[PDB]
Amino acid sequence: SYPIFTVRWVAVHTLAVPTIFFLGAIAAMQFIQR
Amino acid sequence: AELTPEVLTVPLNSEGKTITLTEKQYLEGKRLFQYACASCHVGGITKTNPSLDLRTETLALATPPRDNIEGLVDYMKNPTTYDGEQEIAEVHPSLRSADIFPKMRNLTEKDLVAIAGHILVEPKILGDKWGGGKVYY
Amino acid sequence: GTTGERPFSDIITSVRYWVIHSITIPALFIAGWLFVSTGLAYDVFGTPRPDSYYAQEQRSIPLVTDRFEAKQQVETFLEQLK
Amino acid sequence: GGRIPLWIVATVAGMGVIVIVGLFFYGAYAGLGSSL
Amino acid sequence: ANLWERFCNWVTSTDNRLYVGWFGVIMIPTLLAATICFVIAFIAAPPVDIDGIREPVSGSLLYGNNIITGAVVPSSNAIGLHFYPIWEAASLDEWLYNGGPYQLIIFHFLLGASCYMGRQWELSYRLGMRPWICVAYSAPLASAFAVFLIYPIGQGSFSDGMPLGISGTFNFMIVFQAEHNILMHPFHQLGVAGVFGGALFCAMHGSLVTSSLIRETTETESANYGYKFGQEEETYNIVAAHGYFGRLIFQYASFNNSRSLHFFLAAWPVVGVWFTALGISTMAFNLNGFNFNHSVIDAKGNVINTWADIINRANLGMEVMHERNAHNFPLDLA
Amino acid sequence: GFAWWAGNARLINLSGKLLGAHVAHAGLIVFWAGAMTLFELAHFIPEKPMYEQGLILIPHIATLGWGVGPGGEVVDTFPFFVVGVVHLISSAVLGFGGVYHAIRGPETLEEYSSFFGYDWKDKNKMTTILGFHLIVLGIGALLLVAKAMFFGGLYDTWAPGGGDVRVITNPTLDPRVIFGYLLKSPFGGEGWIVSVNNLEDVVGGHIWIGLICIAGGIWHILTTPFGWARRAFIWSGEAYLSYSLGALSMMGFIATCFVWFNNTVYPSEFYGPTGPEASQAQAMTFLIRDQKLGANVGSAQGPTGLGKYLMRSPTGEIIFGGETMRFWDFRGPWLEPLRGPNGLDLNKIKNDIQPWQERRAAEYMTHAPLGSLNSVGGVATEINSVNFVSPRSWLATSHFVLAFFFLVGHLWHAGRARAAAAGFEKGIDRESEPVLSMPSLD
Amino acid sequence: RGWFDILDDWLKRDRFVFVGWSGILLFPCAYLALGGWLTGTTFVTSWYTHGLASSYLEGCNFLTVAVSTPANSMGHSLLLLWGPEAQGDFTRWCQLGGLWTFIALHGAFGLIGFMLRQFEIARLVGVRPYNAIAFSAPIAVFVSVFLIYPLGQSSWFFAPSFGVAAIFRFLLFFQGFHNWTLNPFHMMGVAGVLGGALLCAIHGATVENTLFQDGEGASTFRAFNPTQAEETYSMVTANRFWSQIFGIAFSNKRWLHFFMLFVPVTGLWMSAIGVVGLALNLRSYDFISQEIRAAEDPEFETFYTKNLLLNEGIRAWMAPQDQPHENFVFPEEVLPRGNAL
Ligand code: CLA
Ligand code: CLA
Ligand code: CLA
Ligand code: CLA
Ligand code: HEC
Ligand SMILES: CC1=C(/C=C/C(C)=C/C=C/C(C)=C/C=C/C=C(C)/C=C/C=C(C)/C=C/C2=C(C)CCCC2(C)C)C(C)(C)CCC1
Ligand SMILES: CC1=C(/C=C/C(C)=C/C=C/C(C)=C/C=C/C=C(C)/C=C/C=C(C)/C=C/C2=C(C)CCCC2(C)C)C(C)(C)CCC1
Ligand SMILES: CC1=C(/C=C/C(C)=C/C=C/C(C)=C/C=C/C=C(C)/C=C/C=C(C)/C=C/C2=C(C)CCCC2(C)C)C(C)(C)CCC1
Ligand code: OEY
Ligand SMILES: [Cl-]
Ligand SMILES: [Cl-]
Ligand SMILES: [Fe+2]
Repeated sequence: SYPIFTVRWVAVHTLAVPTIFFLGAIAAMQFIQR
Repeated sequence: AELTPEVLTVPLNSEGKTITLTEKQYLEGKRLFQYACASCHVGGITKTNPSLDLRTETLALATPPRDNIEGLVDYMKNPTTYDGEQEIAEVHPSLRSADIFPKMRNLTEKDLVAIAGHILVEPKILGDKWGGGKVYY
Repeated sequence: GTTGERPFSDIITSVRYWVIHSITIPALFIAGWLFVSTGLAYDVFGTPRPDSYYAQEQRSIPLVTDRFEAKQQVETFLEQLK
Repeated sequence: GGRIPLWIVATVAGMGVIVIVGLFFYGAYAGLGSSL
Repeated sequence: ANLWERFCNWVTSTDNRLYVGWFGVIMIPTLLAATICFVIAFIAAPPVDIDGIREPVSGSLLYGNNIITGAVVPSSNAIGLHFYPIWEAASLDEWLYNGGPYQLIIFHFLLGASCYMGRQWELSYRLGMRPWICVAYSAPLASAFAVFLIYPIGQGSFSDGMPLGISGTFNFMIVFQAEHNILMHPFHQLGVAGVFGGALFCAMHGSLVTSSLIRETTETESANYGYKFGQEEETYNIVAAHGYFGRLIFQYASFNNSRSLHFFLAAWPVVGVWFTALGISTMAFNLNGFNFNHSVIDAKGNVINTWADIINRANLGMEVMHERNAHNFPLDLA
Repeated sequence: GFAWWAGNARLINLSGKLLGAHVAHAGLIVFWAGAMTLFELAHFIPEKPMYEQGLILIPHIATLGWGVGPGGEVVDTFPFFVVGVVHLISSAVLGFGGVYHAIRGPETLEEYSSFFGYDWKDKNKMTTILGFHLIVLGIGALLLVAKAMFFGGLYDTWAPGGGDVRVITNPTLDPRVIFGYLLKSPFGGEGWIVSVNNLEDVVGGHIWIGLICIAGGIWHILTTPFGWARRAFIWSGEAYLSYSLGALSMMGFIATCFVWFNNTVYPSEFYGPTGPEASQAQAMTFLIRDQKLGANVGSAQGPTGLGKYLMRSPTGEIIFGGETMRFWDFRGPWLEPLRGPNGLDLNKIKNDIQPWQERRAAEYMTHAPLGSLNSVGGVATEINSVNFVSPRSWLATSHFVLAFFFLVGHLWHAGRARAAAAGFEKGIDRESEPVLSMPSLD
Repeated sequence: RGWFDILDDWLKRDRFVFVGWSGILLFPCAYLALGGWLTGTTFVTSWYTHGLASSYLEGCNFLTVAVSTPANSMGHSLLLLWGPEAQGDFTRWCQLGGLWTFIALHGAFGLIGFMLRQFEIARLVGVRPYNAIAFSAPIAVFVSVFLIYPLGQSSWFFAPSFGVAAIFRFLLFFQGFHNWTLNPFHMMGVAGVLGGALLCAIHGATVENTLFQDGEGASTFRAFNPTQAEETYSMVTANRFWSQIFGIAFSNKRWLHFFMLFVPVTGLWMSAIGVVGLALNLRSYDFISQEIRAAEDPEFETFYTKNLLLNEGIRAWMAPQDQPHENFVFPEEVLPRGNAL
């Protein structure tokens, strides 16, 4: 008796999903050479 | 832009022969310049005598001309004043004075070519900044 | 003290939670990485690669100087690299 | 709904942040923006 | 009934309109000496040769200053960190030319302010309070120590202490930025966070309590008269306030323990100012803000400027211009 | 009834577990001393000055005379290895005793043995433990003397001929010198104890301090506090903690100024030049340069009217000009050969400056203790290139921060100890509020 | 009981994150202002608008990344994605500074959204709306600095760029060009911000050291019940303490908490006004009496004259690289420099 998808659920993944994606992109950047 | 071979091509002697360094040598020269020389010669100036810089045009007018690999390699062994009149190994790091300047102790002949090459290449990349001082920072 | 959503502590200590997110979290991390390692991020956003700030014998900033020609001006600069 | 102990999740996620932050700090000394 | 015990009883009396106390026995005279010297010097002191170059700077009103430009000027660079009481000068004229008043004031004040902090402990003990208000006050006191004593110690001269004036204060900040890039130093960044955040939370706590005042007055009267000094029940509704702020953000991002809340209010700005005081004190030893000048270069090696390089251009213009007659050699090493 | 975040306060009346905490923590300190030296040694390169390499423990060992010869050149790195290994090994022994007493060993000691058990309010037992540690401390200062006089000596930056290790045969015993230092003002040109400038005074003061500490140990073992001492202090664990916090703070500020100004027990060969030193060396550098060109540096008037290279201090001494006028109290081995009775001798400057002095000045000028948090050397407007922050900046700033916070800890714990002892550290008794029983101020 | 009231029902449901009518405005704009800033600082250059690298992708760190202002040549263009400058090209839009207006404008409407939220929640919970009113101070600061200031100048270019070091550069620009520290409206703001921080610390300190003993633990936090009617610390003892330490003290709890609202809010409003003047170059740059004297009397020197020399240094050394569209070329000989340096 707990809904899974809620307004809360949307708020959270709206921030979490791009944050990890960005974190991966910023991680890759550390290995770029000039 | 990039570190093309034209950029990496510097004079070897007064006679006019040239030499093309590798990117490996250039980076080696920059690393050694920082280890042995930057504390006084950061950016191509001279903190302890600002009247003398490492601009290629300044080196060219030195006696022994120093705008070439040989001139620089010789200077790092037996440095002289700008006019060539007196040897200054006792107050300037060199292989001849590596007893008093202990950082010159472990520099090989190829290290000197790299250090020299970095000094000749860098004004080609940075222009006025090399030896210009804070005005161009 | 509660409005009905499942408690956070109850969720992230659950096994179903970590069965899904052990996949989604690294997959997102990998997707972001690839956006950079493929060079896609450069092309999407128009960010200069380390070799495309100046042309070889150039030390002038390619500065936009016109409001309505601004688009064509940047493309002019870009072709002066190609 | 409580299987994985919370402190386990806290420790592991904690070391996950430390890893990524230290990668970013390593990167200040290597590659782009390293002055070299 | 012994003369010394009666004196002790008066010094520590909780019935004095202003508490004296043993720390007060040192604070009252040192603060009066500092205050009196400051007023007179601000009004009538002659021009002081702060930088030791026989270039006297006019600080006082009667010598052509207004409230904004006036200052008691730091003592001469020729003196450095040497003690310069009055009785070490050949004359008051000499003492005035060399900036003697600045030393008299800052030493008496630092002492008196130090005893001010101890006096706060002392009365808290006589009144049966908890003792830690003086710990809050140690953040401004540490900050005053940094700009008047610590930074002078590290650089070797009171001539680089912060002037006792408004324009002098700005002179101090600009030069500190040219010489230490304080803006790029994390302890100043924490200090801004302590001081912005303290202003934020001051405003928040003020509007939340004011928002949940319990109706006790009519609209013709100030709502303030709904509180009587010493009443036992709270004058506002902390659950209504918590119910508003927990919804403005979300529930667990809001306090409903008043003791945690007010401790947070004390802790945030006190700690941020500790750091900013520590920033000044460690830049006194020239451990400077982050240097990112020329950190980004391209595949050839062209410098690719960032905002930090622009900052550096600004810093350079302050550098090459400060104390324009005072430097004979290329490096400004202190 | 303490919260987890004040959880070490649960150890206050558990003399057994509190012993484990102290001994285990002692293990951490010894461990860091061990690990750090080895880390420094593994990174050491002898052809570079120590201060170009972020070293703070190898210089402390070099100063004691180990590993170095004339001029501070490192001749043997084995003494460095030994100090780190033995420290490292010893930390396991302390670690062992520490986690034993904190987990397995008796929770409280006084039931087990009346010698090791203690009550904080036992003024006699407390002064006996103080006395034991005083004696240990006094022995500690005599080890420095022993090394100095019977085990190779110490590094002497002022030794003739560039500095050298030197056995100390005549430590200063004259109390007019030793305690004279305690009575110099801390202001410019005096510098209180920070001004100590020779190893004879350094060794001699430790004879004194060693004897005085041994004298005080037995004193506090044989006595109990007099009633004036009894009526003046709070007698509690937290109070004693607060007293030491004040002392550690005070000591931290002194260490700060020591490493910043003193070039004797912090030789500049190892630590780099001081701020005053480096600034003096710049003026020297351009004096040498300009006079080689023909400039008559004694008669050169600078823009302000003051001499460009040379001026007088306010008491008349010939000193370097420019902003370094503030630093004329600096004294260094590379500089003093130039000083005559009136300060810098113009005939020595014209005639007797040696290449080694030129070298030294150029070196110290370019290693001034200025640098960025990310270790970019030089003024804040300098470009990246030189990876350098002086050990003196590192050592001065760290210990100022620690000294400040321990002063805050002193205030915190001193006031709480007073409040607790009086019985209101937990708040005001509603039924018995002092102010409510006081007459109003007006 | 039609569609409007059914929506009203849903927007105002007690959920973990309250939505409300104001949410429709707030959440899209707040999320996209935030998203724009993280996007631009991760991936977008300032090469074509400024000649600066400004992203993690380019080698920058958290302190130097920025979403930079558009080129001076855009004037005050809205720089809409579909507008005449970028013409629907997202890549070109990024390179021309389109993310700056995107963030500034979506941020403006988010701040409206947020302040409407404070009104909305306050109305439903039944409290007075003073937290909303206090938020007027952040909004006045934002609009005067980010919008009104550049609109008075030649372009958005001279607004602050959204980044840590870029804001630092903004501070120093205002010192060298506007002599902003000399502005009495800034000084009032300083007094309000530092007065707020002081009030924040002194009030929290006082409450924590005038607590009533309401439990037995050495942790005094446990001994408070959010529903207790009684004050948790003594106002009478606190009034005595401060009267005797400082001379005066608060006696009215309501006044004291209003003052904490008043002080920092007023300060910010005052600083917003001076920035409006600086929009017009209406500076408090000089004191005319000082300059007349100084021009005639070369021995007259104050900290006022010393600071202007600094300002002149700042302007000459930073202008060429900070205003690149102006093609300032200052030969070495024209740069103002003191001796040796
Ligand atoms: C010899 C030193 C010493 C000793 C023995 C004590 C001992 C004690 N203190 Mg005091 N204290 C000290 C110094 C000391 N303190 C200093 C210098 C300060 C000022 C900063 C304080 C401020 C202080 C306060 C404010 C309080 C105490 C309290 C206490 C008691 C409980 C402490 C506890 O459980 O901590 C538990 C430990 C922690 C909560 C961890 C703290 C984490 C620190 C702050 C962060 C450090 C991180 C570091 C800077 C860098 C990290 C890098 C990263 C990679 C992690 C205990 C009796 C409490 C008390 O009064 O009890 C009676 C209390 O409320 N202390
Ligand atoms: C130098 C740091 C230090 C030290 C030595 C101690 C020591 C101690 N603490 Mg304190 N504490 C500290 C920091 C420290 N604390 C900090 C930072 C905090 C805040 C997070 C606390 C919070 C805290 C609380 C809340 C309490 C203590 C308590 C205790 C005591 C009993 C702990 C116990 O039974 O745990 C048992 C834990 C274990 C058995 C887990 C394993 C722990 C072992 C020792 C790890 C050792 C690792 C090491 C590599 C082993 C090498 C062995 C080898 C040499 C042979 C003990 C004397 C308790 C106390 O006072 O008891 C009355 C207590 O209630 N502490
Ligand atoms: C100052 C620190 C300290 C203190 C006060 C105590 C006190 C105590 N311990 Mg602990 N202990 C310590 C350190 C300490 N210990 C360390 C470091 C270890 C690990 C080696 C232990 C391991 C330990 C165990 C395993 C046990 C105790 C026990 C005891 C109790 C009785 C011990 C006895 O009869 O003495 C016996 C005394 C001696 C044999 C004489 C030793 C003299 C030493 C070697 C000279 C001084 C060393 C010197 C400073 C450093 C060495 C030089 C080095 C620098 C190169 C007592 C409460 C016992 C207990 O309570 O159990 C119920 C117990 O079983 N302790
Ligand atoms: C860590 C070291 C230490 C500690 C904590 C103590 C602690 C104590 N001692 Mg002991 N003592 C020690 C070392 C120590 N002693 C040593 C080594 C000796 C040998 C000389 C003595 C000789 C000694 C005697 C002869 C007596 C004590 C007494 C006492 C008690 C009262 C102390 C007091 O009133 O101080 C408060 C201090 C004062 C009121 C006077 C302050 C004057 C100082 C010097 C002024 C300094 C000013 C300035 C800020 C500091 C800069 C340095 C300056 C000197 C230049 C107390 C338990 C007394 C007692 O009850 O004995 C049982 C006592 O009669 N001690
Ligand atoms: C300070 C201790 C220095 C270090 C380290 C290095 N150099 Fe140097 N350099 C220094 C001075 C004071 C001078 C001028 C000396 C004189 O009287 O002529 C120089 C000069 C040079 C030159 C000649 C420049 C010219 O315009 O002719 C060169 C080529 C040079 N120095 C190179 C150099 C190298 C390669 C270094 C690293 C091994 C190095 N210097 C270190 C001061 C100092
Ligand atoms: C109680 C407690 C605690 C604490 C703890 C501690 C603090 C501990 C200590 C401990 C310690 C302090 C430890 C130590 C250890 C050590 C060791 C273990 C050692 C070893 C060593 C080695 C083995 C070495 C080797 C070598 C050699 C010999 C040579 C060279 C190389 C090498 C290095 C390899 C805590 C808080 C956590 C928790 C609670 C409780
Ligand atoms: C080693 C050495 C040396 C020596 C030294 C010495 C000799 C020292 C001594 C020292 C000492 C000898 C010190 C002392 C100190 C003291 C103190 C620091 C004090 C304190 C006090 C207090 C703290 C008090 C308080 C109080 C009061 C006031 C009132 C009542 C209450 C009370 C008690 C609280 C020398 C330098 C030569 C050299 C180098 C080395
Ligand atoms: C612009 C645009 C847009 C949008 C976008 C967006 C919305 C985005 C978002 C994005 C995002 C959303 C992002 C994120 C990011 C994140 C990140 C990148 C993070 C990071 C962080 C970190 C690094 C942290 C860490 C830490 C520290 C440092 C300390 C403490 C702890 C922690 C862990 C916290 C659109 C489409 C509409 C279109 C138009 C354009
Ligand atoms: O910053 Mn620049 O640095 Ca410290 O001194 Mn050298 O010049 Mn002058 O006396 Mn005040 O100021
Ligand atoms: Cl100035
Ligand atoms: Cl100078
Ligand atoms: Fe309040």
